[PDB]
Amino acid sequence: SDVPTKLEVVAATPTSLLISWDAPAVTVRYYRITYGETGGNSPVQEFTVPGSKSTATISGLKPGVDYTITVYAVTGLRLMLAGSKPISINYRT
Amino acid sequence: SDVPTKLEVVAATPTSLLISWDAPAVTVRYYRITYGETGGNSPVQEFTVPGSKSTATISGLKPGVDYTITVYAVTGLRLMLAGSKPISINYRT
Amino acid sequence: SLALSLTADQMVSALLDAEPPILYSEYDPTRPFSEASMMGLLTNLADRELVHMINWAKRVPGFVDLTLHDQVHLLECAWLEILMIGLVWRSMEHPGKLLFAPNLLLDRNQGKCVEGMVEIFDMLLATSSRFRMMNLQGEEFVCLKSIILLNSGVYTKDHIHRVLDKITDTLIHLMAKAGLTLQQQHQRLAQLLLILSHIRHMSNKGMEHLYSMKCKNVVPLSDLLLEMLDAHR
Amino acid sequence: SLALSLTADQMVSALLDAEPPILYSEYDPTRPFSEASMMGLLTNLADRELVHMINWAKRVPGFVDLTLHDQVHLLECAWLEILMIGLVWRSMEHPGKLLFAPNLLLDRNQGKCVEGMVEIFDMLLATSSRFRMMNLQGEEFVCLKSIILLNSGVYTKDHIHRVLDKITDTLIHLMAKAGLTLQQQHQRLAQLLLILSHIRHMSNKGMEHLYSMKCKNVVPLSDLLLEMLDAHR
Ligand SMILES: C[C@]12CC[C@@H]3c4ccc(O)cc4CC[C@H]3[C@@H]1CC[C@@H]2O
Ligand SMILES: C[C@]12CC[C@@H]3c4ccc(O)cc4CC[C@H]3[C@@H]1CC[C@@H]2O
Repeated sequence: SDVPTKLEVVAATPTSLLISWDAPAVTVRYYRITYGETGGNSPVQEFTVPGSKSTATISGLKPGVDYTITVYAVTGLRLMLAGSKPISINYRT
Repeated sequence: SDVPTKLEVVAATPTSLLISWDAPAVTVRYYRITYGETGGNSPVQEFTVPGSKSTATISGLKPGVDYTITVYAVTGLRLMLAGSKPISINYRT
Repeated sequence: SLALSLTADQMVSALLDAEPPILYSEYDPTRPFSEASMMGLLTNLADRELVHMINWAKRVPGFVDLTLHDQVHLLECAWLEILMIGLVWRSMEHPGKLLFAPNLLLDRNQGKCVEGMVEIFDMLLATSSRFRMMNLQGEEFVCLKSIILLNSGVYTKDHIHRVLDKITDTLIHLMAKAGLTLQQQHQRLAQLLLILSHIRHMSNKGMEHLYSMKCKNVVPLSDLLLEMLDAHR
Repeated sequence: SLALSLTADQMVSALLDAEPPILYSEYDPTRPFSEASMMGLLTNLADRELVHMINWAKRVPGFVDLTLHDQVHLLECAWLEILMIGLVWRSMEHPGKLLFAPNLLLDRNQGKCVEGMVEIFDMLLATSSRFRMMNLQGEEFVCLKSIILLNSGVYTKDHIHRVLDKITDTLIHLMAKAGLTLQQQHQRLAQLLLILSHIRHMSNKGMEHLYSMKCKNVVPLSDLLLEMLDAHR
């Protein structure tokens, strides 16, 4: 591939999520992870992960709630434009 | 006064004009003189004279033609705005 | 083409759905406001938003139908204008302050922490107020955004120019639908388009500010923002 | 007020009469084109035009009814935009080149004598062509000029805002009078106002260029221009 794929939740506590994805075959400057309570509609949180990594923890989630998680691969303007819709998933904590 | 006045033609040859005006009572950065054949409608010529001066020669005019001469006092944006319409005259060479 | 078959109602619905997500800033109150820290804060927010700006753009009708070269160009040109028009929208209901984000409500003095900032702030405020004062509606706003994206730059592109005249018709349709007379219609149309000028201007002043901050080397900027800036000189 | 009682025909006639005089440049062909000499040439022309810009402005309806402070502000803001829109008008019938003056017809390579110039030239050209391509009429043009003068800047002025909506009505009246349909009318209105954005932008880029040229100390600039520039930082 050429953009991140196979995003999924590896482990989980009531308050934390550890996630992983299969990196794209490309220099990735870094990633952005965004999460938010699913269809809650509020602003989402976002944080950055170094491009050599391909997993991230998410913490301080409200136990038993359903979050939407989305992983953004930050490359360059051109690739990002050319690139596909980012992969996202839903996971209830 | 506070802007140039008493503009007039002192001397004249077939091709040159010497003009003078009564300076305003103010630091004048410099003046601009413009001249053009009267109601000929073409672009006008323009040249600059140091503000300590209060006369100027105009040369290379077509003999026997009627010119319009206008003297612009360059001060500052504010004065120039506040100031009056510039004084002009007509003189046939 | 498809962006041309869309009725105004359809056109507006599309843009309304393509809206980027609202973002929290990285504001932290244990660390006090320094020139370094606030620029880092604003500058971090900007990098964030840019990532969504890209995917928002693609969703703007007819945009993804341009050559990738043009899609790039429009964004290198428009990003700060886009950023700004959004801030100014977001701040309309806050006479006096700028709602950079749900957790970042700055007002005018907070801006003169950073040298050069306050002048741009004053304008962002003025513009904000002006929109509030003419009751800009969310439906007009998304149109404005798009026009801003599509209108950035220069000629060497008549594709771009049709989908703009579309957006114009949409605009005019809204007003009509909102109970204006023909003369009030064109008048308000003109009023909004004149504002776009002020944003180009704010955008230019900001961009230079941002650039001077990069050199002075106050704060470090992320790879993406960094590109969007260097795209300009 | 008086600028409001004027019918469109009256409004257009006034602006058409207030036109500044056409100026020769100080071009001399015994001395070859250096970066120094061409910047001095352009920069000298600019100082000249500015003196007439001032007295042209006063003649723009309702302008002289503003506080002198506002008359100043509008001009410190607008002068290069005004300068540019004029150049771009003046160049319409010269695909490829810029008619800075009756004795100065520059084209694109002549501009890359001066570093930084060519980029702005390319835009001045693009804009020029765009006007020619939509057959901008002298009557629309003087309106544009005025809007540019009146629209420059920011809010803290509803006087200014009425005499603009006047100019808008005038604009719309022209098109009507010229045989357009309602939809072609608003469309063309929008097209012109969008262009004003490009000029703000060209104006900003120029102003910075001009400023960098002052420092590098290539050419010396006259007291008046010098003020109009420093008015900006
Ligand atoms: C680009 C600047 C930092 C990022 C700022 C920002 C950051 C986020 C956002 O949504 C809007 C804006 C507009 C103003 C921008 C600023 C103006 C000057 C400063 O350099
Ligand atoms: C201001 C510059 C010199 C004067 C130029 C001028 C000079 C006279 C004029 O009528 C128009 C223009 C527009 C472009 C201006 C130039 C753009 C950059 C340069 O510094």
